[PDB]
Amino acid sequence: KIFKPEELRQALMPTLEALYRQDPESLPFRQPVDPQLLGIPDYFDIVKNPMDLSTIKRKLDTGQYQEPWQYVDDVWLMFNNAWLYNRKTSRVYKFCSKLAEVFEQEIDPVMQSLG
Ligand SMILES: CO[C@H]1CC[C@@H](n2c([C@@H]3CCCC(=O)N3c3cc(C(F)(F)F)cc(C(F)(F)F)c3)nc3cc(-c4c(C)noc4C)ccc32)CC1
Repeated sequence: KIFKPEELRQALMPTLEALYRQDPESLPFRQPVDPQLLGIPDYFDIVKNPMDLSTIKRKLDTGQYQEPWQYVDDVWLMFNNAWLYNRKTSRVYKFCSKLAEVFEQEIDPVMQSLG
């Protein structure tokens, strides 16, 4: 099954917008983690494939997903990086869990319609 870029934009970008709309939880995910700004030089020792909302949005805008599961996988890469690097008590970690709950609800009917 071949998916057109605008078909993927129209279907998937609302699920990404739902994540952006989460306040306070989306704020640290709207731009790439910057270990220099944050003073965490070990970040890229632990996270080998960084991901964030702005990168996912650019990939969707530029047709880099051929197939909707590739988009789902990048969203979960974002989540898994945050749960891997951050402490269980940290805001980023708890905010990530909220973003995953929101994403689960938004993506479910969308994937069904893309099938
Ligand atoms: C240019 O915009 C800015 C640049 C950077 C800022 N940034 C902060 C700042 C640093 C100062 C202390 C503080 O408290 N920060 C802070 C913490 C939060 C928290 F989410 F923890 F509540 C929210 C905010 C904000 F966005 F409201 F401003 C700032 N720490 C971050 C952690 C991550 C992260 C992830 C994901 N994975 O691993 C990590 C690590 C990513 C971004 C972060 C967010 C926005």
